[PDB]
Amino acid sequence: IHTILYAPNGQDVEIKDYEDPIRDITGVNGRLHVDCQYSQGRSSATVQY
Amino acid sequence: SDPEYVDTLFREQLLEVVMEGRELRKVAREASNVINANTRVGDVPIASDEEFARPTGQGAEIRDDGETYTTVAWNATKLTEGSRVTDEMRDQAMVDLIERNIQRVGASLENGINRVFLTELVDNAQNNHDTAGSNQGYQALNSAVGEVDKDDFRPDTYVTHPDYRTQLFNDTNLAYANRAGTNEVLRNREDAPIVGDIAGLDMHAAMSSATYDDGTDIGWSGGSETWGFSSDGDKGAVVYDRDNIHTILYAPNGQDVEIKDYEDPIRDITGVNGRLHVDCQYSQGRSSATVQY
Amino acid sequence: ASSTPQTNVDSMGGGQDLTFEDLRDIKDVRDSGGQVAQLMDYKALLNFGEGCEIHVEGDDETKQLVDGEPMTLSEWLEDAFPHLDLLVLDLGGDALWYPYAVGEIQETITGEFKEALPAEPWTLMPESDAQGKVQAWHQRTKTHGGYQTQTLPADDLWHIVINKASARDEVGISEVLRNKDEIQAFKQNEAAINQAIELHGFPQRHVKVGKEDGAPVRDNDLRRVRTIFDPRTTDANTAYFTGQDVDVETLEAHNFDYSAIHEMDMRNLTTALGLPLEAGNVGADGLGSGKPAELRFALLKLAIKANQRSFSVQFVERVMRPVVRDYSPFDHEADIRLEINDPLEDIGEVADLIQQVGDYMTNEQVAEKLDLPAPEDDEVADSYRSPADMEKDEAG
Amino acid sequence: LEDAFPHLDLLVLDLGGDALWYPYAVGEIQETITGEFKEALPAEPWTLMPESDAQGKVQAWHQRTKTHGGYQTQTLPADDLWHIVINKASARDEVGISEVLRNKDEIQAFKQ
Amino acid sequence: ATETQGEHTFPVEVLISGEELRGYTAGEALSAGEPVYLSGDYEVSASSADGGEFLGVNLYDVASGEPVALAGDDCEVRVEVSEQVTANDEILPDGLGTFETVATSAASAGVAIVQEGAASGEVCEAYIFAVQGTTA
Amino acid sequence: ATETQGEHTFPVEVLISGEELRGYTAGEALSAGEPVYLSGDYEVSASSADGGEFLGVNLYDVASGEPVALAGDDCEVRVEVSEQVTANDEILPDGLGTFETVATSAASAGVAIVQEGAASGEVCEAYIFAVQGTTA
Amino acid sequence: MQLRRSPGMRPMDRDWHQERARAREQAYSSDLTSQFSESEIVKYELDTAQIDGSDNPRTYIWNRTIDLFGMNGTDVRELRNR
Ligand SMILES: [K+]
Ligand SMILES: [K+]
Ligand SMILES: [Mg+2]
Ligand SMILES: [Mg+2]
Ligand SMILES: [Mg+2]
Ligand SMILES: [Mg+2]
Ligand SMILES: [Mg+2]
Ligand SMILES: [Mg+2]
Ligand SMILES: [Mg+2]
Ligand SMILES: [Mg+2]
Repeated sequence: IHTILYAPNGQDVEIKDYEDPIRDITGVNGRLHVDCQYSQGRSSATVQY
Repeated sequence: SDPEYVDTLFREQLLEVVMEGRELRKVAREASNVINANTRVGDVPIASDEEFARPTGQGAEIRDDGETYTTVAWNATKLTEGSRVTDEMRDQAMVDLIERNIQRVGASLENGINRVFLTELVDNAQNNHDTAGSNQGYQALNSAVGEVDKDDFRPDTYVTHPDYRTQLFNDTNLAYANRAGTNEVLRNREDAPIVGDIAGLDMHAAMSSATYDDGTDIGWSGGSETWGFSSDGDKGAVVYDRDNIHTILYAPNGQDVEIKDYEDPIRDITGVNGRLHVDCQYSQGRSSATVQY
Repeated sequence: ASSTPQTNVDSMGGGQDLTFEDLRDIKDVRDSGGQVAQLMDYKALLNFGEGCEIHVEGDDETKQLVDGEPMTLSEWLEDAFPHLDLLVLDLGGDALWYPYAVGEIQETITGEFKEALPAEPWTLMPESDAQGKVQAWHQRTKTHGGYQTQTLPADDLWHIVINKASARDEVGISEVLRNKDEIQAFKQNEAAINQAIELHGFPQRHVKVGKEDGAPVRDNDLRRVRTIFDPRTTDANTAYFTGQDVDVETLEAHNFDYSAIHEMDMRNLTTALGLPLEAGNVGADGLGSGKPAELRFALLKLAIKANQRSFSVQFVERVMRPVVRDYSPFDHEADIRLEINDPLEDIGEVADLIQQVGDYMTNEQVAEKLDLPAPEDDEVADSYRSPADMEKDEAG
Repeated sequence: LEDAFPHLDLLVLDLGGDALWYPYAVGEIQETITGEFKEALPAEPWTLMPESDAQGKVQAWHQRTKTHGGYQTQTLPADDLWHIVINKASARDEVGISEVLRNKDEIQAFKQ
Repeated sequence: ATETQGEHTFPVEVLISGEELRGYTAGEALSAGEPVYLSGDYEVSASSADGGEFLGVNLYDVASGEPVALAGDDCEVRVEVSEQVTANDEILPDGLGTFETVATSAASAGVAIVQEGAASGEVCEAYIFAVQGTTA
Repeated sequence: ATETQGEHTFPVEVLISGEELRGYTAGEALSAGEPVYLSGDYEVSASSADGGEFLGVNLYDVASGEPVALAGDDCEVRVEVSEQVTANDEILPDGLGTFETVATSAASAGVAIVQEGAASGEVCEAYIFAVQGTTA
Repeated sequence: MQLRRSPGMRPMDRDWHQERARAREQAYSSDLTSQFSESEIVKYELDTAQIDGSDNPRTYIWNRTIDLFGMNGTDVRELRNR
């Protein structure tokens, strides 16, 4: 089971802290692109109630 | 940078100066008690007035009349001034536009402090001396000191309009060296040491005319009085205790005015912005008297 | 005669003067790297990178018990400033970049001398009196994106000016600001060459489709032709087959002499900054040898001497003497001198000189020229025959 | 003399350099508070110009300088100033020539 | 307006997105999330009902005469509604500190579009797209 | 639009706040502060007297065929009004290079709202909130 | 915000000075419409430059058809009695 992470620059979560000098505000933003896929879904079993 | 025109030697060059505009008088930091606040809102605690001890019978219970307290709140308002220019202007300007806009923004914040200070000082003084024309010179200053002394406070400072200064320096008490004990007012006018040492006051703070908030300026809602000394009912000087009027300055970074130059991340604009927060509050408004025309 | 200046000086900024914005321009030129920064870095290394030596005249006459132990003033100063080579290089570099180097004296908690500690020169600028002496220092610093600001008295700071406008000038000149236009002209032409190489330095394929005066070809048609001749999926030995109405034209690489423009730019900048052309990795035919070489290396060495003496005098007079006065048992009026070493002295040329005329030099003078400790025995130090000759003579 | 003029190598380069740029180098003599010799003090040569009599000798110096309040102006006697001229017009010239003003056209042609 | 988590009540962030935040003087005491309109020269007061009175929403609580920050057009905002609202409803000031739908009001055009629906008295999420002033 | 200080006349800075500025071609000569509208492909001309002709205000004086910087909606501007105006009034291009109120015009919807009142022939401050074109 | 073309900024533009200097030096009369583009008249505010041909050197330089005496190219404002 593969958690596929993508970042256009760097390698992981982008967290940006910036200040807007027009409004006197610090913004803190973050992003990541993520997908998750089995390579072999046969390699797992759910337990069902 | 890429200047479109080169500068040749021996000053055969273009005439490369800017003449200044009108500059307003800045005094509030010297003419009041300055509080550098830790918070943008806050309180100054005020103790109640002195009383008289109570006549009482022998062996009777002594009544309580303990000290009691209130506060004056400060609630500082962000004064701001900003400017934005395209990068083509910065490159092609006759002089440094960033330097000029920095100086303009700094001056606009100082003028802001002085407006807040003068408007509080004039509007909330609890005493008044009405000259009704007549003896408007030294006698008005002495009388205004009398009005504050009659409330059991002692003033030490006065703030003055240009029209009031003009009347005062025509006063025979000050204009004649015989009567003043010095010719300093006749020679050096407002720069005379006696002008800052008169009627028991030990500081003179000379204001501009435009400083008081008429409410004609954009973003400002006016004070209750007319600042001036030209016409019936104008208030043209305030005589007061400097330790009893507080200018509260708050800034989230450092102690004072914050100027930020910045470039727009998208559009080839550069700007400069200034912030400061200020409030002004009498601790004791009874310590102050206006002089009225 | 007078005991105060009766001649006035230009003073107190009544535009066309220094600002903290210009100080941060200098900071930006220094920290943005590349060729301009490396040239001014070489200028610092030539002037100050060869290290220093502290001299006192009559040093033996100073010999005193300092703290239960004997020292001379030279020995005390070498302990007061252990790493003076690094300080000289830092301050000397700063005083070339900026109008001044500037800093504090500091003390241990016990109050003994700690160090002379420089302050960041882009943060500070002076206020003078009318007679042009510095009375206060105004400091502004970025904290949390704004200029937190203070003022200091000129009492306990010190400052050094290599590039004076006049011998009375306590404010000085930045060689960066002096040559601001030459620096900008260099960076402009450098950017121009880099862009011109990308556009014009390489051939580019131009496929032209359709017959002249024939049927027109639309964008969606050119898309399919693009996939055939795509440079990104082409390989070195790809071959093409076409009808007559497809032309594989070429935008040639278009010749221009970027090497000559680089050489010209480097000549302009190096000469403006007072360096020889050779410091910019550029050579010239008529200049590499003979009297044409000897002149330019003479000029460079003279420029270094002038900067070194200007620095040495101020550092002794405005750092070392105050430190001797305030933290030392010695007389601060002593004949202290700070030598700064010659960066281009050939020891093999000095050896040739000693071999030729050593018969006229005391052994101490030889040891001084040859950069050695002077001999231990005063008579051998003072004498003119070599100590190896005195040893063989004494053995004989 | 070596103790009176300890930094003469610097003073010579400053004055000599000034006397190549400007028509003259010029300066004061100064005394310690006690009245012993302090230094020969160079003045800013672009601020000073000489007034001379009919025999060609300098009698006074006229100075003007920038201040916060604009230009300040004053006149000083030739008694307590001294001056040096490298570029004389004639052996009797005591005002001299600026090599820079003399070559103004050549300098402007180079710049152009 | 308020969010609950366990026993706790938290204030909601009125602003979801946008940079169109502007400064005015308050003409009266105002509460975060109230719609406001120009009562005077750079002075704003709480909007009355049925249109013609909207410049933006008040971003934080203020007393009369204090400077106030306001979110205008191009801002996504969390605002209280006086009736049930659904996505794609146009809404405008209710005259009661709330918003209501254009459909319920006497007006024919809104100032914000509801992006997430909400019940009466709840907080909806909406995007501000128009001001309204005195047209006569 | 101009301000007097002693002997001097100063031009007013047209744009108070905003980032919504764009480049067009002048379809005719225009003066700083004039309202303009689309008159050809990326070409702007001075707005006529009622609705349906407004994209923004011209920021600097131009001859015909020159590139024009324009301030659009989401901008606050200093603009001359041809009649007396008050805060909250919606205003509209006047056809004379000035603005006037929606109330005075033949139209019923404005393009900017007055934040700071002014007399006839005088500079108000206003926020541009809308554009108008050919609806038929 | 201010742009280099915006009316309050023109006096700070080096190019506005330099082009007004050119316009004064190249004109022969105050009739701008004949001598300059509408773009130049607007961009450089040429209505307000004191353009009249009095600063153009060709107003004063002699340019006769036949030149026996080397009179051509002499400028009257450089003579002894000027
Ligand atoms: K209703
Ligand atoms: K009409
Ligand atoms: Mg409180
Ligand atoms: Mg009892
Ligand atoms: Mg009581
Ligand atoms: Mg009373
Ligand atoms: Mg005087
Ligand atoms: Mg066909
Ligand atoms: Mg957005
Ligand atoms: Mg905005």
